[PDB]
Amino acid sequence: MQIEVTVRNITPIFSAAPGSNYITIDGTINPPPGVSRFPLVRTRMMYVAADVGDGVIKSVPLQIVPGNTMRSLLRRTMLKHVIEPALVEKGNKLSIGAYATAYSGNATGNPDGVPSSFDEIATMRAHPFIGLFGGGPRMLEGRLMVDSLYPIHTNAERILGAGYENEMMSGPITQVVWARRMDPILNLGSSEDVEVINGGAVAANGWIQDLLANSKAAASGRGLKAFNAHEVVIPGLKWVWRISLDRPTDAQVGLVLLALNKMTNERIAGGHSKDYGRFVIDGVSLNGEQVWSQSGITGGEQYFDAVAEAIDGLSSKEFEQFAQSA
Amino acid sequence: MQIEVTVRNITPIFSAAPGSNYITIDGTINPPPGVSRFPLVRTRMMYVAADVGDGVIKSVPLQIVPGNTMRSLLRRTMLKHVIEPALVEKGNKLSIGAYATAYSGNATGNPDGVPSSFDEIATMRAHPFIGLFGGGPRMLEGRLMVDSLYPIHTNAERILGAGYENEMMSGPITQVVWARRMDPILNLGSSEDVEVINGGAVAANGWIQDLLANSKAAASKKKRGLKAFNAHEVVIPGLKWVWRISLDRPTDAQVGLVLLALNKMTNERIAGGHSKDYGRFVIDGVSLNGEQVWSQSGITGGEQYFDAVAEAIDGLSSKEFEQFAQS
Amino acid sequence: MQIEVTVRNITPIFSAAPGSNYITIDGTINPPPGVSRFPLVRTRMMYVAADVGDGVIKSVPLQIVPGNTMRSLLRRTMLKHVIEPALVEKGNKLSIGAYATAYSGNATGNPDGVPSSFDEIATMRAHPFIGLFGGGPRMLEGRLMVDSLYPIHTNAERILGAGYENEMMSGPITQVVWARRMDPILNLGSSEDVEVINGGAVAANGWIQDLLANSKAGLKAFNAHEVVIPGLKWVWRISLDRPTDAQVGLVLLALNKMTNERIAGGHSKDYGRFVIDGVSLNGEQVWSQSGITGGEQYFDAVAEAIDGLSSKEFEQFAQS
Amino acid sequence: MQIEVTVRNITPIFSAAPGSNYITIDGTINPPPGVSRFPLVRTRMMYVAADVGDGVIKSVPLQIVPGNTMRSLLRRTMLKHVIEPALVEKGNKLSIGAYATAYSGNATGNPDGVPSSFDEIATMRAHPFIGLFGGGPRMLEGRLMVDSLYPIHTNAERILGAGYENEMMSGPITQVVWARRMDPGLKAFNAHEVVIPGLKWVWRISLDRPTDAQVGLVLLALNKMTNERIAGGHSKDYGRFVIDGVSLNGEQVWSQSGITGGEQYFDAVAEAIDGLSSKEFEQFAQS
Amino acid sequence: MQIEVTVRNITPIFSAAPGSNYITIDGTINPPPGVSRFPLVRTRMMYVAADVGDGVIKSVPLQIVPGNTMRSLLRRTMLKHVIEPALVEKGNKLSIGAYATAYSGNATGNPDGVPSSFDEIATMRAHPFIGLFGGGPRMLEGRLMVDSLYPIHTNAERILGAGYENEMMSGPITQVVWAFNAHEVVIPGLKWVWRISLDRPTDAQVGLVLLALNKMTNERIAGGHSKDYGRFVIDGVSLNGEQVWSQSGITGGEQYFDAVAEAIDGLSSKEFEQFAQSAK
Amino acid sequence: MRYPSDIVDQVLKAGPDKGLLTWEGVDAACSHCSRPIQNGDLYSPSSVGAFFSDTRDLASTSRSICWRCVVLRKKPMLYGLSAAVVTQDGIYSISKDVNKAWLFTTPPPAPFLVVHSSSTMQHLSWRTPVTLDNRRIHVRYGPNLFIVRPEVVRKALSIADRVNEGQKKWVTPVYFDRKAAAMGHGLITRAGAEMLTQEEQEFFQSVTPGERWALSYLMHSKRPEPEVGECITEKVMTSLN
Amino acid sequence: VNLKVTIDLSNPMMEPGDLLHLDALLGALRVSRARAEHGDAINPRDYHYDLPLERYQAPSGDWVFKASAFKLKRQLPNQMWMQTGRLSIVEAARHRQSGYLQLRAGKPNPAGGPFKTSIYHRPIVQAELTAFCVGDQQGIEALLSECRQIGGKRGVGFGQVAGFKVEPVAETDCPWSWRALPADADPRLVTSEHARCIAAIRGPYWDRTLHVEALAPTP
RNA sequence: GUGAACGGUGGAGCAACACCUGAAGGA
Ligand SMILES: [Zn+2]
Repeated sequence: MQIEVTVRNITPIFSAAPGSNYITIDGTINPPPGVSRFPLVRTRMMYVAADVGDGVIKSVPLQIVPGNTMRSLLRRTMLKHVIEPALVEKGNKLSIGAYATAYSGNATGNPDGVPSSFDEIATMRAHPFIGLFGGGPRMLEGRLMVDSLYPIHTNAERILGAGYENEMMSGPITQVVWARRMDPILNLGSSEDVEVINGGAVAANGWIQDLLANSKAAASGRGLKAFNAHEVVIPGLKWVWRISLDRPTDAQVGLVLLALNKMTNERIAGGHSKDYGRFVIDGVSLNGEQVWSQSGITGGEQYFDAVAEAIDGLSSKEFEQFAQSA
Repeated sequence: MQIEVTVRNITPIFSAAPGSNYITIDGTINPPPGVSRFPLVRTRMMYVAADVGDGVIKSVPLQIVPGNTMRSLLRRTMLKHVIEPALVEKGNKLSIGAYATAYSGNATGNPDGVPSSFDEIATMRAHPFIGLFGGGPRMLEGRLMVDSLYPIHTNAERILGAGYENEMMSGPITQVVWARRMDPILNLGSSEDVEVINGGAVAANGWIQDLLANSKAAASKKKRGLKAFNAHEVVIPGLKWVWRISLDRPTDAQVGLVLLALNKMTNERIAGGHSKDYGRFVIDGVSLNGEQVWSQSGITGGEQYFDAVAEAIDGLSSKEFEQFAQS
Repeated sequence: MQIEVTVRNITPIFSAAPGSNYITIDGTINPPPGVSRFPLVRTRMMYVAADVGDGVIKSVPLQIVPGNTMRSLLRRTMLKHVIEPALVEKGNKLSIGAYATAYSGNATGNPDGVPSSFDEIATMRAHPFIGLFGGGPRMLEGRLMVDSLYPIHTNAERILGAGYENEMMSGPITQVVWARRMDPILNLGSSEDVEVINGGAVAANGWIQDLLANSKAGLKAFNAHEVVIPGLKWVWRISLDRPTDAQVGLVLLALNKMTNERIAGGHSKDYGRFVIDGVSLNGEQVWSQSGITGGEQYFDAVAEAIDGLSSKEFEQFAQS
Repeated sequence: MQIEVTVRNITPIFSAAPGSNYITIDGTINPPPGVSRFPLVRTRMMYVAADVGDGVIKSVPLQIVPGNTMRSLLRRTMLKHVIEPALVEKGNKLSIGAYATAYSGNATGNPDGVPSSFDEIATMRAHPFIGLFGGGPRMLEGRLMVDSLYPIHTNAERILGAGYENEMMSGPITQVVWARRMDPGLKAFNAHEVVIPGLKWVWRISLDRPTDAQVGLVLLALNKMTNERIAGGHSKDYGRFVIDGVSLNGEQVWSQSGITGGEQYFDAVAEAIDGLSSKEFEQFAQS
Repeated sequence: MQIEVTVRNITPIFSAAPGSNYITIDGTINPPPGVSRFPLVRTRMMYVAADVGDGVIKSVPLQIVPGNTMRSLLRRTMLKHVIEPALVEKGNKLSIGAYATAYSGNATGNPDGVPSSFDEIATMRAHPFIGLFGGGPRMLEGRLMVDSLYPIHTNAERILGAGYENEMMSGPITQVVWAFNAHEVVIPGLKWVWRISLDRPTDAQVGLVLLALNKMTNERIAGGHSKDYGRFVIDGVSLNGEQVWSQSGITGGEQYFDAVAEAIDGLSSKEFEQFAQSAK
Repeated sequence: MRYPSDIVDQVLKAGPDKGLLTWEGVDAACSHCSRPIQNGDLYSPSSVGAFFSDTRDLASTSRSICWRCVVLRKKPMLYGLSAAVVTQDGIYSISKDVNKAWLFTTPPPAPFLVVHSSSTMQHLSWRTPVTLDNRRIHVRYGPNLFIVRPEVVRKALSIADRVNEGQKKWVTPVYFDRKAAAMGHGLITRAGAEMLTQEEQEFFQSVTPGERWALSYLMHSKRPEPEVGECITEKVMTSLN
Repeated sequence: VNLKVTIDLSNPMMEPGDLLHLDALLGALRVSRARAEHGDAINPRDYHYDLPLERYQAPSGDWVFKASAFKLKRQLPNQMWMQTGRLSIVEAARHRQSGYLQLRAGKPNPAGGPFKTSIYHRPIVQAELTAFCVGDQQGIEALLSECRQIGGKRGVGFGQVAGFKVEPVAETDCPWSWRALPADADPRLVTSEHARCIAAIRGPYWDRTLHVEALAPTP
């Protein structure tokens, strides 16, 4: 089906990468041993083949959001706001296993050797929701494919050929930030502010003596006051996202359009406390033709009617029969 | 006949390799026992000979796509985009044995070997589709020859003799991608979140208690859970590959069929990892017997081949497949 | 639940960015070696994508106030101005560990990776204050999302949504300020002065001898710092996900007396002084010259909520 | 608690500014280098956003006296005429290190890393003199908040949000003055820029949870400080000023004789002075 | 300590100001058109905030004599009329460096960056003359503040309004003279006010100031001595707000006079040599 | 035994089944054993089940199975010959490691048949050639047909023992797989590279897969001494009949 | 002429489980060229013996070609290659629901059938190949120039040949007895490597109906 | 008539929760 959606972030994007790195105070990453270093957390990165210079082509690092995360976010968006309201409005409810299978795509993580029937497969792959995301026991395949989120950068020239020959950026994209998390007690110096503490001055002095005891022991668990850093992506960038479906039902593409139309007020990857991942959708293209406007989708009338009809007929027997094993 | 297709991938390529591999949290792979490790799945890699800068040969690994996968994908594209629409339009319906023979090339029709005659052998080898892939209970020889997908890399210098002095990749072309499976129940945070389960808080609390009991059982037995952490190796996206096809004394109809299959081949996915949209690619060039025929809108040229394939596709019937499967 | 706060500052704003920097007599910063080089500190800075040429977007600097700093400021204003009176007047006293978990996320250096039953999660999430800040031993999620403080500058056109095309300012919005420190003993200049301190003139001469010895083989100092000029507009964005009315009321209550506090950095010279100009709540301005007009439902809900507050939830939250 | 001191200058005022600039004999803004250039010492300047044109806000310059200078003047006057009499009549004898700690903040660099205890922190925060400024080897926080002295000018309207709607100067408030030390260094022709006299400036001071004794001592200090020079130029006798008005927590108290009110603060600081021991400063600055 | 002395001029006062200004046959000053331009020399000037328009504050010009020249005049008259005859009597010659140090502050152009001992500062700040005017190689700070000479004019009300509500003149106080080198001067018969301050002074220093003020009337203020500009007379000297002036001199504050008599009785040239010496 | 099916004629005792047919005209070969069916011989038309998938191993397309081939196809002894060696004196089991060591180090001096099963139940007996010399053994292991020379195995084992002399713990110079499916099959470990000359490496590289598969069973630390296999012919006879 | 042929191949090829004979490759090439010449409907066995090679004669018939089996020189260690086969359940499901596939069974039978999945592994080597033969040179060089691949699994693309060379060698340096020979072969040709086995000495070596007792060495 | 010829390693699953760089310096 090949829907292409271009978005823009208005807060920094952060997606932790497994491992450990250290940064010196001035800002070199992975300094040689013998110099002071602080723990660092780096954002997700992929290597993409690109032309450095004129003709010589090397692998260059790029900043992207994993497609697993984006697919899971799309699922939760389309499921929390549409399936749950239209489901609980009736007396229909799911089992615990049905809920787990609907959300995580599986119930317990154990496949079943016994296969399923052809009619069951053909019926489940035509469901508005189950057909989009396969899984569960006796794993099936859905007809939704989700790609990663690529910023429109010169390093990604070979990934995307035409349509973006301009408004392509270059240069550094990430920035490092720091945090301390100080100890409140050491900030306490006034008696009228310690009346809440049980014991007051005696308890405070006991804790301070505990701190000196800890410091004496360590030089021979961890201090509240520290200093750490992590790296994020600068705001204001333009990202492109591509989603594909093979031979889809009109209800399925309608549901995808609904999820896109209500994609707002969402956090992409992480940094929820610090408000990372806020974004604004500013472009949607359906098979090459723009179908987005400042008010909304304002298109896909046949898809919208089909998805409305499908959700009106939605029920909870299919989810229970799909999630159940043996 | 020699067809060379030069393509460029947009998304990482992932072809599962059958082996047991473990990786640590950091970059180092295959750690010695004594440190925390996680299972890993790597792409298909082949050791090849290298002669660069000197005369002594060195053994070097190279990531490739197996030719069997490419042949099967080409067969599936040819069937789905050409054979099935025409057979449905005519109204002809295939039997189970004919379907299995056409799609899998298996001999699971008449299990015993099928004796044939040179007249019928020649007729089926002249068929636009059956003669291309052969197979069946008769095990007819195939007129179509498919090579593996070779990236344009320095390690691949032995496979390609010349004409690629440029666009040669160097250094590693693979990277490890991680994935964790979470637990949707642990993310519940309010009664409105649990208003969809059979029972409210009690069932979720019982799920917690069962999970914690299993956790204690695991922590006692060694001294299931949804959450997990694994990694898998993929080929970096964006690079260029070359593919070689040949035919042994082919008719024009088969060549036109191959050309049409390529024209619809741009739609398909190279390899596994459908959910992550891996295997996506575009065609950058098609050379027919050393002549460039690929263009912006498709294959400009080869008119006799197109008329021959149109004449052939205007006359397919299922009875040929049936009589080929059953003899 | 979106809150947009438009503020103005009356004094220089100084947030100390980590890193060593050097300054000469002129405006060049981090000079080539050999020039008169003195230590410097600069304001916190973030890189943003901007249309400097209006045809090409690139990364340009902009001075901001970190989101974590203002999150801590909001939490401290909420706690020390509301929670403490409610606990003291009800006779409820709080332990040290729960106090630390209130002030800080945890009472210990290393968190414990053990889950909690769903009923506990729901109860602690329904809490008015603990709901907003999820810092605890089990790493509970919070209901509050806080953003960094942004000036209204053309560098951040792509960040601000719309309607700011008129009041947006340009040009550099930062300055360098110099300061020096001198030794009092060198400025005695009178006999009675030296005799007032112990030892007298001989003591002053001995201290000068010690200073000479130190110079041959120390309170004089000279250094600068970079601050943001006063009198410009700043914007703050806060959001809440599915909150109860009590939590919104508590946020508004903390905001109603927010103007009194000082933004972090430069306490001794009164730097963090600011005046709140407007408060928009989902697109409706609800700020008056003395406080919030409207939203009485949240006010009544939080007024009910503060009644019946107990410390039992804190000790049942922060234990192990 | 906002203390507002409205002052005026009898003599032109001038503050030394870091850096060196050159100037021609008459004006000549942006001249070619090497044309009658003479060294110039520039007064301290601070940028501020101003509504120069309708809908546009520009960073314009202005002339101020920095807050650190006035905080140091406060401390010096206060330690000169208040605590010193109590030290001389009672018979106290501060140490050299304690004296340096009292006058210029920290006694020495490289402070002791280890903290001491809450008890002595509380005592020093409750001290009339130590609490207001703090310092010491333990980086003790202060209670005072000093703002720089801002002239009442149309540019600073965005700083003077409320009040002072009149007597807002409009024209330039500075002037370049020439001086030659001829032979009666020696024989030097120089220039210097100085603020014109006879214009109103405002001083803002604040405190957090202040005790009555500390407020009373600060109020004694302003009266003692009326006879002092805010900026350098003792040879030129530059900075003579007269305190016009004092507003305490937004309400006016100043009169011709002096402050009119706060006798409770005055008597509280008076009894706080009694019983003052040199031991406080001795232990406070000891590590 | 806060001495305020009013003076009257009997001849025009001239204090040339650096710069370039033009006049056109006395008609106008600095015309936009370059027609009939002639060079003009202006007297020293001082902008002061004043009340004009009955409610608004503006900057207006005011003709003054700079405080640097007044401080130098005080130094020179005190050094010539008092210190010099007492020093030269009974021997006590000065070295050339000490002479230059006493007349112009430093003796050279480069000051040594070293500090000075506490005893030297204590003894120098107590000297009747060295303690008054500081300076020297190590840049000692004196305890004498000299303001500039202001006319008692309605423009200077925000500077000296409280003291003189009446007896304030108004209007221009400047006249342009052709002799073709044209310059502007302050008209004679005008009343000026001069403010001098000292911080923590001994009685000898105040006595020396009063002695210098007695003999100052025969000197000249700025001006061109060839054109006999700058003559003045002294009246109305007030010490700490109290009137201590008579037609025959001060006649008041006898303790200062006794102290200065004793101090200048025992002055010696050793202190001058010690102060002027540079320990580079 | 010229043809494999001869086993059921000689090693065990059986006769033609009841219900078979008679052949006339030009002779044809058994589609399994590839032995000609002459006039008057007992044969059955090919009627294998739908689970049959060894069409690639069929020797002829005559769709006729001789009675000996039919007896070979019987299920009851399919699991009785999962791992066996058949000689003129009967059948023996090679499932035990010591039996494999005996077969591959001191083989019997008579023509035999060596069958090893890689699954629970599959047809192996009728598609393995019968060996006539003891120097070149034919072994059928699943879909693989291996040729094993016992002298090469003995030489490799002697080299391994020689290189393992002087060490406190036994270490295998080369890694081999019993399943014979891993990518590390037939690859020399780092220790073997360090303590063997290049000639040893070339010799180890140039062995046919049968040698590697046979060595995988015995070229390990717990060295099994050769031991004669267990005679199980009577159990097979009583199970079939 | 007693000449020798050497072949180098760029692509790694399948490792043969039995001896690969030069005359077999030449016969395959001859059959291919006969098909190219006399049309497609041609009996393979009428032309495969027409080769430019001499024939040895055993005392009782059993003539074999002089060409010997190929010898391998390994350049890389052997590597296992895995392949598998299966039929897609989903596409069959869609076709059966649409009526394009006539099937009545409810689900695939676990005991076997068309939908069973299979997996197999085979060795792979990259080497230098050498052979000795007696016969004319020009025909041999033409036939070899016609060839493009060597080994098994040619449809997948294994064993692409890079080049070949044919050169005359001395009579004492052309051992062609390293081959499959009849049981009654002269003992002079038979060496210690030869062993008695059931194998094919001529024609299609994969036809089990023509296998006879003979003497052959292990590959 | 290369111990040839026939055979797709595939489906499913979020890396993240909580954290203030600041205390004191010019006539
Ligand atoms: Zn048979």
